[PDB]
Amino acid sequence: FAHAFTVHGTTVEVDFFTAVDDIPKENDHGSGHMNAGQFSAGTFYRYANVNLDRLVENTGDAQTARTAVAEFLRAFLSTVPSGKQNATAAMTLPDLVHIAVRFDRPISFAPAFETALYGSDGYTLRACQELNNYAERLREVWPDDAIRGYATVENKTDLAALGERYDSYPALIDAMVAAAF
Amino acid sequence: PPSFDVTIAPWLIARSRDVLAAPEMLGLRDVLIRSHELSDVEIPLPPGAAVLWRILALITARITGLDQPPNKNPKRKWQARRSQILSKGRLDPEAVDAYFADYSERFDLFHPERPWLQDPRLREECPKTSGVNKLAWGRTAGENQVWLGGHHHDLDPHPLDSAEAVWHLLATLGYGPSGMCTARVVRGRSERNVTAGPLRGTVSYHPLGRTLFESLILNIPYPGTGAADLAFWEQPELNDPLGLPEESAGLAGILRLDHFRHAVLLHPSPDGSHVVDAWVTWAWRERNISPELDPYLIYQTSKEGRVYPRPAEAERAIWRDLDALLHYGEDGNYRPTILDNCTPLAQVPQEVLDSLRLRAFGFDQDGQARDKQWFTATTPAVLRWLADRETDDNENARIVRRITLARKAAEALGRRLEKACKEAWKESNSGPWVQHGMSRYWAKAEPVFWNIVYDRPAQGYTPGMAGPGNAFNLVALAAYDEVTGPYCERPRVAKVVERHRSTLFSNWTPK
Amino acid sequence: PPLDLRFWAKERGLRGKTYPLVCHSLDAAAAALVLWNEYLSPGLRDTIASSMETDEEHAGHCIAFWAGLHDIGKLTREFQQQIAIDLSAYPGEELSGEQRSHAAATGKWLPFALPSLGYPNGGLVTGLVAQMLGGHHGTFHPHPSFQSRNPLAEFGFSSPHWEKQRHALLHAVFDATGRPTPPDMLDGPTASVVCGLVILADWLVSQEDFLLERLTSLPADGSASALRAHFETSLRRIPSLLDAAGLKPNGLQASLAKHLPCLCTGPGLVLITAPMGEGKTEAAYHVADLLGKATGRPGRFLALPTMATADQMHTRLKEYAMGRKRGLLAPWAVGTIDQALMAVLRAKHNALRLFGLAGKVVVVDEAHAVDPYMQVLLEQLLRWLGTLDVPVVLLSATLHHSIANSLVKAYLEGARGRRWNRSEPQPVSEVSYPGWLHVDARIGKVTRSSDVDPLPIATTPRKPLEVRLVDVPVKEGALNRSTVLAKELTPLVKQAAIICTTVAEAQGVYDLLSQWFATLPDLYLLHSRFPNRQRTEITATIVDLFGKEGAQSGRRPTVLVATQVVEQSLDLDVDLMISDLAPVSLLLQRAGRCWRHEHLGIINRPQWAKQPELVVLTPEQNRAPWFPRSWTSVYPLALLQRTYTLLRRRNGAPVQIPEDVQQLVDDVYDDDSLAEDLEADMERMGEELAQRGLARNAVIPDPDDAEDNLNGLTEFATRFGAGSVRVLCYYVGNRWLDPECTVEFPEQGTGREGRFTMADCRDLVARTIPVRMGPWASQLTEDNHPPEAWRESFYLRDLVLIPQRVTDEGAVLPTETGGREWLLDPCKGLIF
Ligand SMILES: [Fe+3]
Ligand SMILES: [Fe+3]
Repeated sequence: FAHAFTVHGTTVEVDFFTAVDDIPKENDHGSGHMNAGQFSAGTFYRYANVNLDRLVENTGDAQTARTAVAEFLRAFLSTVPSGKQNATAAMTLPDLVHIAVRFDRPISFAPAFETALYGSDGYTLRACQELNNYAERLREVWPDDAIRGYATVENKTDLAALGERYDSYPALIDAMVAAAF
Repeated sequence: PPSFDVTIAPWLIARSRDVLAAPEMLGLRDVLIRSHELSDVEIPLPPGAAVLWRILALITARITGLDQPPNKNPKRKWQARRSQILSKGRLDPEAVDAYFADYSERFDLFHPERPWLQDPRLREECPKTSGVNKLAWGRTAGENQVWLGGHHHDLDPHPLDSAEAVWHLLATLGYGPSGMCTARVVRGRSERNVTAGPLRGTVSYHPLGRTLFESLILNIPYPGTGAADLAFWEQPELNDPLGLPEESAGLAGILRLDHFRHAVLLHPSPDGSHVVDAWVTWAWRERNISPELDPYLIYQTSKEGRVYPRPAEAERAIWRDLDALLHYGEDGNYRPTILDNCTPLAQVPQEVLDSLRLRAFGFDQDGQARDKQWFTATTPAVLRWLADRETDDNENARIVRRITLARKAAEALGRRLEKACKEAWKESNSGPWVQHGMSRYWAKAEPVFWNIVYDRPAQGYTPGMAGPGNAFNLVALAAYDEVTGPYCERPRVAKVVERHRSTLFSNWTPK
Repeated sequence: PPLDLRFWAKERGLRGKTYPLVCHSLDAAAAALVLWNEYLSPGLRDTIASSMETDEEHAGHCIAFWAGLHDIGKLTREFQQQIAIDLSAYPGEELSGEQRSHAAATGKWLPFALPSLGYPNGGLVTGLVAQMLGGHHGTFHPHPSFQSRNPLAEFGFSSPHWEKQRHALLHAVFDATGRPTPPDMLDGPTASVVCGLVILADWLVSQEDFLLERLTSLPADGSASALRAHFETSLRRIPSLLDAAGLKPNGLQASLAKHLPCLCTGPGLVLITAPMGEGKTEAAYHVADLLGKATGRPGRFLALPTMATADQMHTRLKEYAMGRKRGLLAPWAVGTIDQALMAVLRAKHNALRLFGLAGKVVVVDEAHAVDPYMQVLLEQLLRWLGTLDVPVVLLSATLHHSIANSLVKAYLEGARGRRWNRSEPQPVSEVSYPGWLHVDARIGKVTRSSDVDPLPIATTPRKPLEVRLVDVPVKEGALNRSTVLAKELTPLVKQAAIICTTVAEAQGVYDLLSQWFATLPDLYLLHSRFPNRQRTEITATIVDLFGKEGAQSGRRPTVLVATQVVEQSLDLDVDLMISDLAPVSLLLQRAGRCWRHEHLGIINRPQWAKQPELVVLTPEQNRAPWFPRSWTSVYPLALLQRTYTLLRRRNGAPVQIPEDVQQLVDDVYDDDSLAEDLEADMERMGEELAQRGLARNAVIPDPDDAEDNLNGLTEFATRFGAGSVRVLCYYVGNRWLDPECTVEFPEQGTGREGRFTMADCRDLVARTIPVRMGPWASQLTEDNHPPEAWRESFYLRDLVLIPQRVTDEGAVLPTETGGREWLLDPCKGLIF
């Protein structure tokens, strides 16, 4: 499992907050407790690998293994941590999902996001087409017969290097887990 | 019967001054006798090394140093004498066997009667066994959680090699937690509590040279003239758990080897090369501070008159061998007495001094029972290489002047930054910033040091000038400014943080 | 090279004028010489000259040149560049920022330049002298440790211009001093005392005017002629500042004065143990001064653990014969024990005071009221003095064998310059009372009264004292004095000393007896915490009542409630005295007053008193004993338990003084049967050894441990935490010194620039009161802090202000200070 870092430089921002007591004395505005809580927003990139090779062994029934990896992928996209969500509801779904089945070695696309992205515009489309570009040069420099598929919540661009654009996350997961053996 | 004597059994990793290939295990007598042939000896645990080097120095001082001053201008004459033993070059084998002849029966770890620095009476009189886990360091004890240092579930106790047993044993007998150990029933009296280790949470400074021999005799602190005493394994009669521990002005009472605050025991296996169970508990219950303060440590005075050792700091080990460089300086009250009586010229060494190197064994810990980290620190021989390679007197002196300068000022701003963060956080609320500030400060400021030693263009200041050129001061401004940057937004924190931030600007000698 | 005169040596308060460095070096050396002839004693000069294998002529010459070099380190660039001075003449040696002090600069440069003058390169003499004068500001620096074969340049001395000038200055003061020879050897102590000498001369000529004074005939050049002249004019008149600054016998006396003149061959120490008020002073200065002549140093010094004894015997004992740390610098000086003991305390500028004690055969008092901490501190101190070949004398009451043994043992160790081994037999394992003890340095034989004189020594005769333990009921942990009051104090109304444990039953028993006193003997209070003046009037009206003039005047009475102040040299003789349980030693001191001067026998008191009877209050059983929490919070539980158990087996028998009880104060420390509580016994023993250990880690090393090196002489505002401090209680509201808001509490006094006159010292000191160290000291406030203008006086810094608030009409209010409220009433004194 890899750490999830932003695709563009984001600085923390101080959220000045205060607690207000409901029992007022004859000197009002004596709020409960002044304080400052730091928050930050941004478009995170995430990555993870599942080695069924040295996996299925420890288990057996390729069908049970198949169920475990399929529910794993669905949980990887579905879940979102539970940190301060009750105060900042940040439940979301990935704007781009790329599952690839490689028969030689796992590979991450983190260096694609090495040069930070400057903004004032959105970051999802730029990140999508830039991940595509990196997949293209890396694919044409380390040629390999692997399987690639991806879903996206934006029909503007066409991502060639990412494989065959499936229609939805669960369809992508089903066709990829099936294509995995 | 199972038996294991440190005399001939190999438990010390030793390597010669030769090729430096395939080092191997040696016993105590064997590494001592042929020390002249061996470069150095070591054991993986720096605590165990900090006590091992103390018993080695005490032995070499039992025979070589003679550990007894004469009486005609004693100190001086003593320095002369040891300078003569150094001039000879090595150890006398009949002296080694002459010293074990008096104690050939003492060094067995598993001796059925009066073992080596253990309490035989503690075999019985203890209801439960402390377990090997508590004896081994970095191993999960009964209350600890089984996550780190390899799982050890209080059960299936992986038996330890007798070597590892004397390492962890010698270390625990030194550094030791304080509180709630195995209970003992002394004279019908039971008292479940224990005191802390004598060296707990302190960095030790041991000088080391080319050959192990000169290192041993250089690690000999001037035996305070007084009632000649003996180490722990020489005492003819076993100590009394109650009562005040014997007092000792001699070196055996200043190297902390006369009486220990703990009492461990090893339960031998039938094979004789493995430990299966152990006992760790209080050996002395009445407090006693050791007179004639430890020459290895660095001591600093607080208010009210108490003198205490400067505690260790993992933050200083963020860069390798940081304290090792104390051979430069020196430094303002920050210097062990052993160095102050063996490294300078007021002694009589002639050419081994021109190759002397410092080493430091540090194990930061809380003073009660919680441990954080260990680390060793051997000075970089490259700093000697630079001074020798040029063969120019004025440049040989300008280089060392540049290292001395950069080191002194480096630590100066380190402590100035510590008080800066302590006052900044302690005044902001009317701390947690010291850890981050210091860690990032040394981690970041050491590549600058190596940048200044090779007179390469460093941040802030370009090569060519006299000293450090006031550069890591700017590094301290960087670390301090970023560790507290996101929190100095509102004017309160801003003005306090700034008011304490206007100190780093000194010394700050301009161009 | 022609020497320049632009370099400075003094800049503070010169109104824009600069003082040449060379003139300061020279006049400093002159001060060293003139003090080496007029100030120092011939015997101490014999000691130092002997230890350095040289003679007075060349030794004095050497140290004079050394004093002339004390500030040579000032020829750096960061030192003169402090103010606008043109440095473009000689380039090089740019600013590095090492923050070195001029003292450090000299201490690091001297070991490598003077070898051209003859000192052995890398030797020991040049090292000890180098660091010796290099630490002329109170803190000694380590010996130069270098890793480069060009040490001069690695320390930052690379410009040949600068080095050529400092070599020029070196040679200039070298021929100016007469070019002395190199001493073949030196040892630590010698370097320490002579270091005190050099810093003394420096601070000496250092003072302001001076400076302005001779600031008229400045040298026009640096030739040998002009410098010889200036140096020769300081030699003309340096003593100006010197004088301007102020720098029927009893058996015992007859036996010491009789046989001791044969044993007085040289340096040693005399421990004298005589009864209270018997006149041990006469034998103390008699033998002390005869022995002072034997060693050849006129001035002396007495350390007393009080304040009024100094102001009383200062004059009482004088007609028959100014800043901090310079008090000991006077030839005749006597003060407390703290400033003298502090000489061996690990503090800055210790060599100065140590030098002050080097010239005087010191005498000390009350070594019985000295806890193991203070005992080991002064112990090592006298060990050092030991290696400094200075004889000493001690006055004390009865002392256990451990005390005498350890002290004479320490001094003997200083004589031999090493401490005993495994088999060395103790020198004092038996001591009599009254009994003297004399030990010599070069011989080491210890002699006592019993050796030559088998016949006992006579003293003041008296009737054997009797002690009777009475059963006192316990209420709420405290004691019910009522019972004893109505049991033994009944025949007094038809016709007294009450000693308490602490303030609880001091103001407690005094109030508990004030009601009684309202019925109406007389009930007057005199105790630990009263205004010095108030208890000076009470003590006057008591020393004249129950003392010398009590019997001698004739108006003897027809009740005294006090604290352990009776412990210190009071004149008292009562028939009825009632005190609490306490150490056998304390019973000895306090009880050394029962029928004190029956010798005179001129007081006719009723038949009621016919036997000397002391009553010891104590709690009873409810199998080992137990005592109140407040009594044993200041005393040892096991000790008090031994006192109880020992007094029980007496079967109410008399105890003779001074013969039977001394073997009981020794016995209590000898047999363990007096205490069955092993936990408490080894508890107080544990903490006494732990306190002594807590002491030996904050004191200077041993005589030889610091012989080759003097760095271990300063590892760094500390003081001592046991056990009394002088306090000042001012009234605030406005600041006024009297309860009637008349005399304002001054911010500063009557003197030049607010300088405090000696009479200001006697007044402000005449306004103090002694408070003991307590948990309130841990929590000190701002009002307790004295202003900066007051700290530069020695007798006034250790005086914290305890404010109190008086109202508009004059009512005094107990003001809180450190968790407790203090109230100065004219009857019970300070209340907290
Ligand atoms: Fe000076
Ligand atoms: Fe000076």
